[PDB]
Amino acid sequence: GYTGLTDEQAQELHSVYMSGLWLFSAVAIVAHLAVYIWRPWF
Amino acid sequence: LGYTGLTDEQAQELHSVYMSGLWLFSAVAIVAHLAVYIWRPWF
Amino acid sequence: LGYTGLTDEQAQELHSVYMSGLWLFSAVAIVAHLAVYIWRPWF
Amino acid sequence: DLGYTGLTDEQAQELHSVYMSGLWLFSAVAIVAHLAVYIWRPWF
Amino acid sequence: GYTGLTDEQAQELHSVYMSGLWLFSAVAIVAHLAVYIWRPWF
Amino acid sequence: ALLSFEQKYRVPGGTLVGGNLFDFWVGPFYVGFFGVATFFFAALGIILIAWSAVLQGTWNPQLISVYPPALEYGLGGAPLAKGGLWQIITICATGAFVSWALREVEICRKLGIGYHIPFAFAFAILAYLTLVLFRPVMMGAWGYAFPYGIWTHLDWVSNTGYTYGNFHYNPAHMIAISFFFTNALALALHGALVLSAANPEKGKEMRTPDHEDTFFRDLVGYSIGTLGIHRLGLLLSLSAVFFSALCMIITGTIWFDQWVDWWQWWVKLPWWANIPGGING
Amino acid sequence: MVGVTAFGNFDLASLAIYSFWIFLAGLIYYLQTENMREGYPLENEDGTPAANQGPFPLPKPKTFILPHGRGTLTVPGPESEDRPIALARTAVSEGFPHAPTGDPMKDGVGPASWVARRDLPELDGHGHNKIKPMKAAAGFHVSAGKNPIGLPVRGCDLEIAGKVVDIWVDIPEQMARFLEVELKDGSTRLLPMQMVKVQSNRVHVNALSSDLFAGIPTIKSPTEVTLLEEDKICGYVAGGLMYAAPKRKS
Amino acid sequence: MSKFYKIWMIFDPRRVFVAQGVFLFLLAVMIHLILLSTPSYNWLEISAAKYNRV
Amino acid sequence: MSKFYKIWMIFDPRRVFVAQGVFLFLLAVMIHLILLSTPSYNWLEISAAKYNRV
Amino acid sequence: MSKFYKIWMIFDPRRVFVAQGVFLFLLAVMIHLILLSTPSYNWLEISAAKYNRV
Amino acid sequence: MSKFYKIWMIFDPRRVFVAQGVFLFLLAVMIHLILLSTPSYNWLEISAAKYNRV
Amino acid sequence: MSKFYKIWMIFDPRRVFVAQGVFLFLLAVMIHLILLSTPSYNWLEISAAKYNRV
Amino acid sequence: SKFYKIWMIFDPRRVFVAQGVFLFLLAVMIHLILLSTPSYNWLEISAAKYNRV
Amino acid sequence: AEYQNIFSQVQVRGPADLGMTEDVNLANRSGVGPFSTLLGWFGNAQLGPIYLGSLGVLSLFSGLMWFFTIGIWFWYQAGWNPAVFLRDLFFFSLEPPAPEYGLSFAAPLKEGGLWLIASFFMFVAVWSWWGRTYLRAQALGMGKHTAWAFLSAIWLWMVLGFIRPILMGSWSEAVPYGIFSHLDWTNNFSLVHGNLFYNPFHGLSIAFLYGSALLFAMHGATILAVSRFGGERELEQIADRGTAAERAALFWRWTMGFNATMEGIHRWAIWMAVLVTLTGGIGILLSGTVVDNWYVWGQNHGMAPL
Ligand code: BCL
Ligand code: BCL
Ligand SMILES: CC[C@H]1c2cc3[nH]c4c(c3C)C(=O)[C@H](C(=O)OC)c4c3nc(cc4[nH]c(cc(n2)[C@@H]1C)c(C(C)=O)c4C)[C@@H](C)[C@@H]3CCC(=O)OC/C=C(\C)CCC[C@H](C)CCC[C@H](C)CCCC(C)C
Ligand SMILES: CC[C@H]1c2cc3[nH]c4c(c3C)C(=O)[C@H](C(=O)OC)c4c3nc(cc4[nH]c(cc(n2)[C@@H]1C)c(C(C)=O)c4C)[C@@H](C)[C@@H]3CCC(=O)OC/C=C(\C)CCC[C@H](C)CCC[C@H](C)CCCC(C)C
Ligand SMILES: CC(C)=CCC/C(C)=C/C=C/C(C)=C/C=C/C(C)=C/C=C/C=C(C)/C=C/C=C(\C)CC/C=C(\C)CCC=C(C)C
Ligand SMILES: CC(C)=CCC/C(C)=C/C=C/C(C)=C/C=C/C(C)=C/C=C\C=C(C)\C=C\C=C(/C)CC/C=C(\C)CCC=C(C)C
Ligand SMILES: CCCCCCCCCCCCO[C@@H]1O[C@H](CO)[C@@H](O[C@H]2O[C@H](CO)[C@@H](O)[C@H](O)[C@H]2O)[C@H](O)[C@H]1O
Ligand SMILES: [Fe+3]
Repeated sequence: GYTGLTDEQAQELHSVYMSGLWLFSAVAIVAHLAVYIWRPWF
Repeated sequence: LGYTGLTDEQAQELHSVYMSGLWLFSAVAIVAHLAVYIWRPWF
Repeated sequence: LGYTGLTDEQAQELHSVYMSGLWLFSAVAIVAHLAVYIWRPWF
Repeated sequence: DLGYTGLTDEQAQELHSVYMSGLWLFSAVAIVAHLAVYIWRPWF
Repeated sequence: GYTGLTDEQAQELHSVYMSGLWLFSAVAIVAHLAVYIWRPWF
Repeated sequence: ALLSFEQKYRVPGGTLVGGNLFDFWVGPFYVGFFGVATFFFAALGIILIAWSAVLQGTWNPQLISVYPPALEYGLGGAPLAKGGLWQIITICATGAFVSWALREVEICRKLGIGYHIPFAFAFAILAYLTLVLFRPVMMGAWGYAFPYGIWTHLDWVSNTGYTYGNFHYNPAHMIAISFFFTNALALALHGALVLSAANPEKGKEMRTPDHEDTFFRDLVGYSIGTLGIHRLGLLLSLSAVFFSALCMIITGTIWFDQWVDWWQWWVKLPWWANIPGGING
Repeated sequence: MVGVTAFGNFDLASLAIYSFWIFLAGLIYYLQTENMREGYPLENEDGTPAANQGPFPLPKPKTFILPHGRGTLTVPGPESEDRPIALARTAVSEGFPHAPTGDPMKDGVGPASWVARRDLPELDGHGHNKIKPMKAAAGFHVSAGKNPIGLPVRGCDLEIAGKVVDIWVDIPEQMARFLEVELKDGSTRLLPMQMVKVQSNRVHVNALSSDLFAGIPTIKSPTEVTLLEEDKICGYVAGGLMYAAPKRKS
Repeated sequence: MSKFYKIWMIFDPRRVFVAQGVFLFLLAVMIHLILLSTPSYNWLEISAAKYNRV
Repeated sequence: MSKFYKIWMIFDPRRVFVAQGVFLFLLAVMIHLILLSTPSYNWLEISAAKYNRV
Repeated sequence: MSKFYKIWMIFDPRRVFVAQGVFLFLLAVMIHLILLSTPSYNWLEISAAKYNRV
Repeated sequence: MSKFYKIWMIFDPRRVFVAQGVFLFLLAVMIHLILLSTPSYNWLEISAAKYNRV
Repeated sequence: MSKFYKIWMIFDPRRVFVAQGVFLFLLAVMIHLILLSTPSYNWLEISAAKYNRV
Repeated sequence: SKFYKIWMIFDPRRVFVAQGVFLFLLAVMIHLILLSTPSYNWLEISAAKYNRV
Repeated sequence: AEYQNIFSQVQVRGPADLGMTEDVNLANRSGVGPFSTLLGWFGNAQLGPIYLGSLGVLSLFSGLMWFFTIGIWFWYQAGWNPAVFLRDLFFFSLEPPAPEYGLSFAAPLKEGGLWLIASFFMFVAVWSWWGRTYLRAQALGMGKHTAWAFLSAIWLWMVLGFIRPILMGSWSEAVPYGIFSHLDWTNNFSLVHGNLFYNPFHGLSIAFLYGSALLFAMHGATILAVSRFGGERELEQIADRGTAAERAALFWRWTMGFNATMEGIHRWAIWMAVLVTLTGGIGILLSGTVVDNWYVWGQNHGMAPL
């Protein structure tokens, strides 16, 4: 494509980016659960 | 992906040392937060 | 890697001297902080 | 290379010796001045 | 005729875009149902 | 005268009015139809200012003031001792300025160059006419214009500004001040850069435009260029004068209150109008 | 220090203002003398030195060293305007115009004047030619605006005089300096960008009529323009604004 | 209906994606702020009144 | 569905990552500051009231 | 997670470390100053009131 | 840990030392000024009140 | 350490010496100015009060 | 018919961009005007109906 | 119509110019940024490369900390509310200590200490940038006209923030860090000292600001008017005078009886610009220290009726 990346390069890059995204979201989910138990907003 | 002329093994080495520094920083921060929380909890 | 053109031995020697400087600075700072805490504790 | 500035190890060591002589002179005068001021009017 | 994309490339790109749009719409629909059960606006 | 290269440039033509009737030079000056008009208007204005000084009773140049008619006269004529001399001097000044611009147009045509200089002078003439003609006519009285005195026109500036509280809060005034300040900064930088390229460290060769571009790229990361700096200067000066004329033409005609109160529209926007805290909460 | 006066009402503010008046007199003297490094001493209409030289003396000479082995310039110095000027005075009295004794565009007098500059190309900071044809310039391309290459060129007589074949770009400043225009006879001329108006379907040159395009001075090398050639071309084109007036709006 | 993919033959993917992301974010922020402004849908004040936190 | 990995074929990873980091940090800072300015969710003031620290 | 290292094949380590250091320092200073402006967490005023200093 | 020295592989020593000195100097001055601002730690005022000076 | 002398093999002596001169001059002026601005350490006012000169 | 000749004068990219901007602005305007009138302010109608305020 | 040479008709792009080397440390020069067509319609399109050295690092960190201190004070003043921050952004202010603290450093953080911290940051940033302007010209072999022209503005800045507050004996005399608040400070400065119109050096500063606008409109118009003869290449016209310089000189000689050179016009420019702040610093330094009422002073000096 425009970036010139190969297909396997896109596979690996998206795999790593998604792993980071899932780690960030898991931490965010735990934080939101802790806040909601501490002081719910609903 | 060769964006910076950096080999795979060099990336592994640099990440290893960077994460060593990151975990030292995080351990110091955890101890500091524990001391502050024992001194004056914020919850 | 390498960008500034330093060998392994050169980097090790420079790091040793920098670490010596950092330890002297930190030792003086620790002595100063202990003296101030004895004079007027901030906790 | 052995450095960026273009000084031989011996040139750098001689210059550092003279620099530390000057630094110790300045620091001795400052120490005497601080001792005199503290005796005259302490700040602790 | 400006991007130079072929028929197969355009179809693949639109298929991925549609998958993303349906995922976004499904998440939004679930969120809207949750809000409506919480506080209906009708 | 004549400069060493002047002789080949002194040719007939380029005159809007008069043909060869006034196509000559007095010393270095070029005279034309508008040169003769400029001389007459300037001489009459200066002589009438001296006569106004005689009537006023002072010969101190810093105390001489020619005052416009009172507000009671409206837009009509006033006795020469009260405001008529001011009106005649204002007509003479307008004639002198417009004839100066047209003489510059004639000189531009004779020299085969652009008309950027008369066009840029027309902006200053328009600001002057805003202060003496357009704003007083809109407001309904010649007495809203400023007097012709070295320190009394500053009194007019102060009084007009404080009619509306602190005049700093006029927004077009803010824009014009920003343009004036940026223009002075750019003039300093441009003069300094050209002089530093042409006058290097002693014993060194003249520097090129490449060095100028390199120096401001090293300093701020951008260089506007040799053409860009002169375009920027023209636009900065003309924008400053344009926004000055605008801030004065809106003042007392569509805005009659303290300019500080104008900014409450942003504070009182409905979404943050009533949030407690800060300065206005 | 408020109200403290040495004499009369003379305080530090009065001292400062009078000191500044002295300084400003000196500074204005310096500034006026710095600007007498070209065109002085003044001379009569026959070239002899003038009786009146003004109130400011000539400044002590200064020297520029030129960047690329181009020599050394001393100002103020002897003047160089020795080319013949085809002008005859229209009056015995001083201060009256000198009329052309031929074709002013060809003779380079009046608004069509040019100065005998160096017959060498202007160089950038690296010693290469400052102005180069775009096709000769490596990597240069049109990045915005209408591309004038290929457009027909129309004179002030509303007639086509040629077509644009190239753009002569200024390599350091990265700006277009000249348009190369091919004429009917297959030769080309350079026209400054400041004197042309690029439109949607044509390039309009208001200074010159269609018959005055062949009279534009030609450059020696097809890929190189000198300061002298640039000066001649620009002078011709700008003198067209006044000496091609009878051929307008046709 | 079965030919919308040809939009991508006329519109560059980068510009389309950037524009759509910016538009989506701005629309979401506007709707969230509108809900926050109305006292009947401001969830923070709703919970504060529900649990007597002030 | 599982073909999102082509997004990096169109968009430069460098610009995408930098923009995403900036956006995420700014959004988090804005949410934190909104909560801090809210009297019912200012955790420092809540703890101060809970532990009688003023 | 065991593959994050190749981020160094995308981003310049020098740029990343400079920006990260600046960001971390500014965040730490912001947090410390917010704590100082908080009456219940200004350790200097807490110790002044505790030891009857000012 | 026992591999840090390779900062000097990728970072020019002069730049690092200059930036570190700038940072240390600015931080030290800021901390001293904050201490002078607090009445309970302004050592000059403390000694003035301790020794009954002006 | 006994090997600080190689700091001169990295940094230009002229620049280091000029930086130290400027830094020391400004630090000394700053400290003297703070002392003068402190009424309890203004030595001219202290001598005026001690010797009854005003 | 024969309206397809409109794709002989204007660039389709510009046509689509302009039409999208037009439609979004029109929809935003109409929704905001509906929110302006209390008669068709569904948030306020819901608040009144359920006694939320 | 007629091309007035204000906006380019055609933009041409080539390889980015990396600048001259001379005696510049090329390791401290960054890479070239992108090309801006929007900027290229008016001047050069190329952005960068920039030079970042020791003084550059010091100046950037100091100025960043100055901005950060002011901004975090503003955020505290808003109660950490972003909406309040946007509503009252022009109404926030970091004020100097109160006058009862004099020149001492004992003012609290919310009552003058934070202003002192920010002022130290600004001091370091501005003087570092001055040293940078000097050294960047030194590296290229250029004269130091930019450094000494910047010193003229630094003079007024020092008088406003440092010198006059010290001579007046309090930090409260200094300028607050805010948009509307420094305008309020300016107005109150004029009101407290009588009328600043009747300060002769305020009048000189105004004369030189007006003359800067005058002169640089004249110069820009003149260079655009002779740009058809390559008049914007002013260095080459200094080295080798062409018909552009001659026509530019003759226009002004025929108009107002005297002219300049292609070099000396920039001497006029630099002096007219620097004299603004040169006279302004003296005018501010004489306010309160020498003259407390400028209208009465003008009355006693023949400037106002008695
Ligand atoms: C612009 C909006 C304001 C205004 C507010 C200010 C303020 C505020 C100040 C001045 C100041 C000046 N103003 Mg004023 N001024 C206004 C309109 C004018 C008009 C006009 C025809 O519009 C002129 C002639 C002037 C002229 C003057 C000078 C006395 C002085 C220097 C300005 C300068 O050098 O500019 C740049 C131009 C040059 C450098 C070229 C040279 C200008 C020469 C010196 C003009 C001299 C004029 C002469 C005394 C009278 C002309 C006719 C005589 C019979 C020959 N003012 C109006 C109403 N002006 C200042 C001052 O010190 O006054 C005491 C000052 O502080
Ligand atoms: C009621 C309002 C008052 C008044 C009170 C003041 C006060 C108070 C002052 C002036 C001064 C000035 N006034 Mg006054 N002034 C009045 C009315 C006027 C009128 C008018 C027509 O009414 C005019 C045109 C002026 C015009 C001027 C200027 C001539 C002069 C400002 C020079 C300058 O450029 O400073 C701008 C330049 C600086 C302040 C220096 C900047 C240099 C520093 C180093 C910049 C650093 C930048 C920083 C690091 C930020 C970096 C950001 C990033 C780079 C983005 N005054 C009246 C009567 N005026 C000033 C002066 O000096 O005159 C004596 C001044 O102090
Ligand atoms: C528009 C952008 C700026 C600008 C531009 C500009 N000014 C220009 C030009 C340009 C491009 C010229 O070409 C023209 C010129 O030739 O300059 C040397 C000029 C000029 N701008 C001048 C002055 C000037 N410009 C000013 C401002 C500005 N000029 C703007 C900021 C000011 C201010 C702010 O006060 C002044 C004083 C002159 C030096 C010159 C025009 C000379 C002229 O008009 O000559 C013919 C007229 C006379 C010889 C004098 C006539 C006198 C009257 C008959 C009586 C007095 C009337 C006057 C109103 C009294 C004032 C009393 C008190 C207010 C002091
Ligand atoms: C002769 C008097 C006039 C004058 C002259 C003048 N000014 C000058 C000069 C000169 C000759 C310079 O050489 C100098 C300069 O550099 O000009 C370009 C300057 C200058 N005059 C300036 C401003 C200025 N001049 C003014 C006025 C004037 N200057 C007078 C009219 C004014 C006014 C009217 O208020 C201002 C505001 C600057 C543009 C510049 C000096 C800049 C300077 O010292 O900067 C220091 C930096 C700071 C204190 C703030 C930094 C803020 C940043 C947010 C820092 C952090 C950045 C961040 C790390 C970036 C990260 C990026 C990555 C994440 C991608
Ligand atoms: C080349 C190879 C092989 C490998 C390279 C190595 C690589 C790539 C390493 C990188 C690994 C890492 C750390 C990746 C990290 C990824 C992360 C954190 C992703 C996070 C994504 C988060 C997302 C979308 C969040 C979106 C949220 C949105 C819209 C919210 C919108 C909110 C609104 C509208 C506010 C509404 C409320 C109010 C206004 C009050
Ligand atoms: C969103 C985020 C995160 C951030 C937002 C950041 C924001 C909003 C920033 C707003 C910044 C604003 C408004 C700034 C406005 C500034 C203005 C008008 C300034 C005007 C004039 C200032 C002047 C003369 C200052 C002069 C100071 C000088 C000579 C020197 C002072 C030196 C001193 C006093 C040193 C004292 C200390 C020691 C001796 C140790
Ligand atoms: C760079 C050079 C540095 C040194 C500069 C030295 C400059 C010295 C200049 C001295 C000029 C003195 O100028 C003269 O001062 C006296 C001081 O009262 C002024 O004052 C005089 O007249 C006024 C007006 O009638 C009276 O109110 C006043 O009582 C009387 O003393 C004069 O009006 C002025 O003409
Ligand atoms: Fe110039």
